[PDB]
Amino acid sequence: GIRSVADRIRVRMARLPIEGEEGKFYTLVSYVPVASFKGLVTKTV
Amino acid sequence: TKGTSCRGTRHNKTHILCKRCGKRSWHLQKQRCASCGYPDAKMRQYAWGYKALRRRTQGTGRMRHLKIALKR
Amino acid sequence: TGHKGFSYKLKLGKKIHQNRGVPQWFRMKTGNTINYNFKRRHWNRRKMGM
Amino acid sequence: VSLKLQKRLAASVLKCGNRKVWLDPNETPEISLANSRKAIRKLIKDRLIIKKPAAMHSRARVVERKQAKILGRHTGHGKRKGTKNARTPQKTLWIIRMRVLRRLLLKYRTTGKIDKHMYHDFYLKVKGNQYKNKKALMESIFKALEEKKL
RNA sequence: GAUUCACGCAGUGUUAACGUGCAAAUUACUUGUCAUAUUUGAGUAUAGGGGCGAAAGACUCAUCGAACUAUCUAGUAGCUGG
RNA sequence: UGAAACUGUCCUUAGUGCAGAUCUUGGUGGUAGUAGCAAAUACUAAGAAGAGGAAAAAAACAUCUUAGAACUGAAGAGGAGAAAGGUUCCUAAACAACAUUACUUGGAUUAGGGUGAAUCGAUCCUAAAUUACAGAUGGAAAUCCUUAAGAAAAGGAUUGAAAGGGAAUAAGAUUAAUAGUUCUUAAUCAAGAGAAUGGUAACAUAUCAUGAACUUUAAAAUGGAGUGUGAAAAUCUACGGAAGAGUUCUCUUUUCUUCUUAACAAAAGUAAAUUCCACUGAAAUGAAUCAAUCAGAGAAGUGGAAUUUAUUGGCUUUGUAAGAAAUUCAAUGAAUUGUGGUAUUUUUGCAGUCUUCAUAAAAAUUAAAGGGAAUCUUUUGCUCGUACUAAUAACCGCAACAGGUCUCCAAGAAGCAAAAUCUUUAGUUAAAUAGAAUAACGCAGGUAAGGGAAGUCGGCAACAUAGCUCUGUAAGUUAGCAAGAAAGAGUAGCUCUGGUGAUUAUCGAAUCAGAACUUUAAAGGUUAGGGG
RNA sequence: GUCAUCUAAUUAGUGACGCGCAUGAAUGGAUCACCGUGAUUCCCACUGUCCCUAUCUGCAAUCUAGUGAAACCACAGUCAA
RNA sequence: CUGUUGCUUAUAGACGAUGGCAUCAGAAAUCGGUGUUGUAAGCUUUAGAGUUUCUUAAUCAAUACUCUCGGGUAUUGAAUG
Repeated sequence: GIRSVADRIRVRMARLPIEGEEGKFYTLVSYVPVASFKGLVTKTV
Repeated sequence: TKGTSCRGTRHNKTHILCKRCGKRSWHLQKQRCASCGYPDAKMRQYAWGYKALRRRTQGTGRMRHLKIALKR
Repeated sequence: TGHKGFSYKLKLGKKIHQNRGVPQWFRMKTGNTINYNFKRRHWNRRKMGM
Repeated sequence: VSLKLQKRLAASVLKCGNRKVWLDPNETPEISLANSRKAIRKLIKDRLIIKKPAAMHSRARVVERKQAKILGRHTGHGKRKGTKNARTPQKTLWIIRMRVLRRLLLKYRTTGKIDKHMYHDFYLKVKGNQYKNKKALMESIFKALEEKKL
């Protein structure tokens, strides 16, 4: 709901070229479910 | 509550259109017209109402049949 | 109201008919000053008292 | 293009509210061309417009509560909020007991266990609040029959 | 023409809000009341030295110790301003 | 600069000279890019259309679809009407102005479309009341009278209700919008056209089975309260399935949705209540209700008749009528549509009881009686209203104003409760603009060490008590009350036990009492008396 | 007013006294049980009323983008005598 | 040189201002320290009053035992790396 959000969230952002114009770029933030956040550092997928 | 609130219940007509003068001056409960003096045969005119006389009188309408007669 | 007299409805219809504007061709006449109908009213702007 | 007309027309054909109408989002140009009820009905038959199912409402929680309260689980002092007469009306208990006790005496008179004079005497005793329930009246009748034969 | 709660209603207190306001009298909580001397719609009756009033000179279309409107009327002013 | 009239001198004439009058009318500044655009819980993501989210985060982006999250919470922000409004209704094009930002949106602009009745209403009848001819009154305008004054009207004239009375229509489908009005099917009503039997009796016979003048009776047509009960619907629930959906790594023979039926008629089966009829005659008085109440001008018993119970005849059932409709499956065509309940609410009747110094309308219209004067088919059904809002945006308040305005239908939980609180069907997410920062002073909601009204005109404001069960309860008193006086104890969860019925072991009702065990020791989330 | 009483302390309250400026009998006199969003005093309980203030939340206020009034205004606006 | 700007910047702050760093900048996680609350979820102690059923066989059962000084939180205006 609007009143509560998870204290820690893990996301995956991907820089991609825009379909309409290839020279320009855009970000796509997605959700990566995890069982726990222990031992999770910034990984370049 | 004599101001804004008391105006909400005003949805009952007092006057409606009159058959002889066409104005909304026919009193529904008095059964007479406040303006042209209905069923009374004579039209309602007063000397203190000089503007009322210059609003509805002879010459304020079509004069369908008198315009030919006086021209004749 | 939903229920209305016969004559009262015809005087309602005429008020609808008179709420129109000047036709374009009438505005192109020579020496014409009538551009807008100043006897116009709208249901939510002025009540016609009838 | 606003699909307000199609949403309203579909709700009248599907016989549901505007909240139960589902217009497929991937063929807006196909849906927006239907400006009549005849055209909408074709879109419904072709599964372009479907009716959402009603939101589920389970009575399982209420069912378990009644099951526990049948066994008197929550019917304690601290869960009683109305007066004694409010929860169990006293007058209706009298009407229930009067019917039960007067029915028994009517059954015995026609069966011949008691006669009219004995039936009449017990009738005013029943009305006088003498016997709490059926068993007390049956005991009194049984006792009174033995005094008769002595 | 008992005691109370509720749908509603009123307007006891805050002398709260607002006070070039949501509003030319309203809002919030609190309080009182919430069917027989009750609440309420439409129809109908009562008109200005008149009506109507469980009576406050209260109410009679935001107008009342005498309504509104027009005429007498450019009322009169030893008073005030130009 | 401007582009067609004007000037000097002398006499004559005057609507003849403005800084003020809170002067009149019009226009315009400072204030000032200031005060504001803060009631109604709330929006986010992806896509489409569009000139209209750009960018060094310019942190915000109107409309439509989908997803998530929500609110009104069914005495609604739902679905419909009366008054009032009057085209505001629907569609398309289009956005200059308007809805305190903007708008592709609109109750805004432009242009077309839309309102179908023999059965719904007006029309008909009269109620409070209202108005005519003649008459009476008055200087006059005009007032009075409403059947009394009349050579007027078998008897008293006109109007007066879209909530009073009233001949007769329902289901399904259909439109961008009208629908008891259109279409299909199925009915009804009015106006027409073609001197009898049966039963002891109460009373009964698809028209039957004649019935004039005149008279009478009844119906239309009559308060409220409270109690019991019949029936239907809704909710809940038991048994038996069919079809579809949800959950499923942890379980769940599981949770959820559908399983329907009209007007008008028929009469297999079968109810409750009241009133009458026949037989017989009650005392050793009986009969009966929740309460009552009744009986020799005749009880109870047995056997009957009648009426009421949302159309025929109340319920099931039947024709209508499954061919409709709902739920599924397939690519127009196929599948199913049992039976219950000693539960609750609403509606609708019925039965008696209570209450009044209150007794709680009339006519149009209809039927019957007393009386004895006389000797199935088909046609038509005219006039008018009918769109839409009915309100936190269509009504009245200068307005898209937190004010005001008459009604109908009305789910689950929980509880005494149509209370507060949460949800379902339906509706809506916008309703005088947002983003950032998180200073003082504010408005709204709170908490607090120790003390406890010392504050103040004054316990103003806030705090505090609060449901239910048991015990107990003073003075005073009009003997009815005071009284929920005051005061004290109990209350949770889990596992059990007993009481209160129906049919002859099974079936069902939530209610009361009791006992062990455990714990965070229990009315208090909401609702909820401070006392003397 | 004087006497009691209520309090540590009483122009307040209650109960008495009465030559009562100027009470008094349907202009009604005396007496109150119940009742009252009526006026007054005192106790218990409770509490930010107070000793004496601290602190929390929402909405604004602050700044910005769009939009954008009003009352008022002789001219104006630093003091002492 | 100074200012803008960036760290959604602090020892500062209504806004300006003021203070710091600006490529060895900054930010971010994760890890350890340091605090808060009180022993997560799954299976096990017949823990376990009783009921129930097969009849010592299970069940269902508030609460309780071991794993468990557990689990969760922790700059947001906390400290290292």
